Amino acid sequence: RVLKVFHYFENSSEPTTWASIIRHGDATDVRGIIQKIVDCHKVKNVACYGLRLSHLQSEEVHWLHLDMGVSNVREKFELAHPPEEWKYELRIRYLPKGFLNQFTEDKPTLNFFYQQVKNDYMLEIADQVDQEIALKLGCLEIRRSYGEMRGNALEKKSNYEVLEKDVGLRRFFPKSLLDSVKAKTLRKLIQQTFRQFANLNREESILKFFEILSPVYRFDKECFKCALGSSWIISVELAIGPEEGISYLTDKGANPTHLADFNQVQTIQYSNSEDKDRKGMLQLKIAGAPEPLTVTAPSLTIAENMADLIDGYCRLVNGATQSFIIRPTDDYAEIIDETRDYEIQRERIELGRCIGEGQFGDVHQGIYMSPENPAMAVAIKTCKNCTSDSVREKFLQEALTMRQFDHPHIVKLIGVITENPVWIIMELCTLGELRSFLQVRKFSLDLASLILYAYQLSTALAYLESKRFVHRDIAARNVLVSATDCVKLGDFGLKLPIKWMAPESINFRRFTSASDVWMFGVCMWEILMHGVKPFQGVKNNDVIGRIENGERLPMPPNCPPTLYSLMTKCWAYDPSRRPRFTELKAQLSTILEEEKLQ
Ligand SMILES: CN[C@@H]1C[C@H]2O[C@@](C)([C@@H]1OC)n1c3ccccc3c3c4c(c5c6c(n2c5c31)CCCC6)C(=O)NC4
Repeated sequence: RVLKVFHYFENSSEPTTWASIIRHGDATDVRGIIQKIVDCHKVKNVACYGLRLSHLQSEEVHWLHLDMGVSNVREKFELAHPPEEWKYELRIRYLPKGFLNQFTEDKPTLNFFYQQVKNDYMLEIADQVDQEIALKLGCLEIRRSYGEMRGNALEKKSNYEVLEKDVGLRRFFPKSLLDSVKAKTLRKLIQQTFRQFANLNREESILKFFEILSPVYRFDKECFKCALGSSWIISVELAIGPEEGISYLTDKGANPTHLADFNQVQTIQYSNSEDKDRKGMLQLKIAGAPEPLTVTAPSLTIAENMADLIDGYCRLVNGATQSFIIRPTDDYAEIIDETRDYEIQRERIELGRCIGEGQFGDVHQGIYMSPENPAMAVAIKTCKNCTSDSVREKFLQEALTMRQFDHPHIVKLIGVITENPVWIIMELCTLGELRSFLQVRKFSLDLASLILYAYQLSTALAYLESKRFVHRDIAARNVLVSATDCVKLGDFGLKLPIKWMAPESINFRRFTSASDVWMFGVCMWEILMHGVKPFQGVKNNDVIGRIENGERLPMPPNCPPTLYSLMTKCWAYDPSRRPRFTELKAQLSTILEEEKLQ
C-alpha cells in the first residue's frame, strides 16, 4: 500500500499541495520514508528531518519515531479514523548548532526550512504581528519568489495590480493587514518597504527574512509546560533546542537555566502515567548522574512528542543511525506520482519520414488507412522515454486537450495509440512551418494574404479564449500552413522564449489570455516581416531592458499604419489595456476587407 506525505519543497503548484507519493513496503520504517524523499531532493542534512502526523479537524500532533514500521502505524491510527482525514507532513525538527549558517551550504534544506517556518508564521502569529514587521516580511517573499524581475517593478500600477488582483496579496500578507488599511495607501506602503530589499537575491532574502522574524517568533526551539522531578514534582517550562540543549526557564522571560546537553543523554524511556491521571512519564538517563531526569507531561502524547525531539537530537549530535529510546527483502520504497473513443491501431499506420524534432519526441509523416474509408496523410508525434509512466501520462495528456477543440485553424487531433511508445495522430499541414513558408514566398504573396493569416490565427485564439485555454507560446514557429489560403495553430504541450513574452510573464511567471495577446502581437509582426525573428542579434537582457524603457518592434515596411497601431495596442505594458482576442478578430476582419478591395 501507499502513502501521501506533504512537504515544503517548492513547485509551481499551490503550496498546500506539495507532496510525494511513496509505494512503501511492509517492514518499511519511518527512516526509509524520510530517506527516500530527501534523497529525492538532493538534501545534505538528512538527520534534521522528521515525520509529523496530524488529524485534520484536530490541532494535536503525532511525531512518528524513526524506527516505527509504516504499515503498523497506518494499522494503529487508521483504526481510530480513516486515512482521508490524516495528514502526514515531513518537517525539520532537529536543528544543528549553526543551523541557518549550515543550511546555506545545503540549498534545498534552507528552502525547505524557510517555507516550513514561513508557513507557520502566516498560520500562527502573522495576524497579530507589528505592521512594519508584516510589511517587511511580505516584501522579501515577493523579492525571493519573483527572482527575475527588476527592483523598480512594484512602482508600476499594472505590476502591483497583477499582485493585488491576479496573484492575491494574501499569498504574502495576513487578512488582518489587508483589511485594516485602505488599498490605495497599501500600494504605497509596499512600494516603500520594498525599496530596502531591492537588490537582494533569493539567498539573502531568506536570511533577511529569518533575521526579521527571530526577534518576534522563536523558531529556534520548542517549549513544553511540564513538571520536573521524581517525587517532589515541580512545575517548569522546558525549552529544547540546539544552543541550550535541554533547559528549564521559569521565569519570566529572563535567563534560561541549562539542564543537559544532548550528547550527555544516555537513554530515553517513556510510559503512560501509571498513577491516577493520564499524564506522560518521561525518563532520561544522563552523563554520570545516577538518577534519571524525570519529566511529567500533561498527556502521553506530549511525552511521546518530547521523546521524539530528544532522540532526534541525540541521533544527530552523535553521528548515529539507531535510536536512543529503550523498547518496552521488502522494505522497498518507490517514489511515484498519481478514457477514449479515438483509438487507432498501430497496424493501420504507415510511419513515413521524420518531419520535425521533439525535445520529448519526434514528429513523423504518415499514411493512415481506416478500414471504412480511403487512406489519409497524417502527422505522428512519437514518444522516446515512453515506458517511464508519468512521462507517458503527461504525453497523452496533450491529446486529451486536443479532443476538446474543433475549429478550422487549430490542428485537428485524429487519434491516439495508447500503448508504448505512445503515438498521437493528427492532421498533416502539407505546406509546412509558417516562417519557412514566408521566407520562401517573400515576393509572391500579396499583403491581403499576409494579414489573412493573422485573421485566421485570431479566430483560433478567440475560440481558445472562449474555452478559457491559455496557449503560453504563440509564435510563427508554432504555426503550420495547410494550404495556400489556410494556416493552423500548433503545439498544445506541457530555455524560455523571452523575446515573444509579455512582461508580466518574464516578471511574475503569469500566463493569461492577456499574455497570449502580447505574443500574438509579435506573431503578427513576424508574419508581416515575412518570417524574420524579432530582435535579431540582441541578447535577452537588453530586450527586457528596452521593453521596460518603452522601445517596441518597428513598423515592418508595408504595414497598414492602422494594423501596426493594433500591434502596439497588443504591446500595452498594463495587460488590461491590451485588446481582447474577440476584438482583434473583429478589427482584422475589417482591416482585411479593406485590404481585399485594395
Ligand atoms: C517548430 N515547428 C515544428 C515544425 C514541424 O515539427 C513540429 C515539432 C513543430 O510544429 C509545431 N510539429 C509539431 C510539434 C508538436 C505537435 C505537432 C506538430 C506538427 C504537425 C505538423 C508539422 C509539419 C512540420 N512540423 C510539424 C509539427 C514541418 C512541415 C510538415 C508539417 C503537421 O502537419 N501536423 C502536426
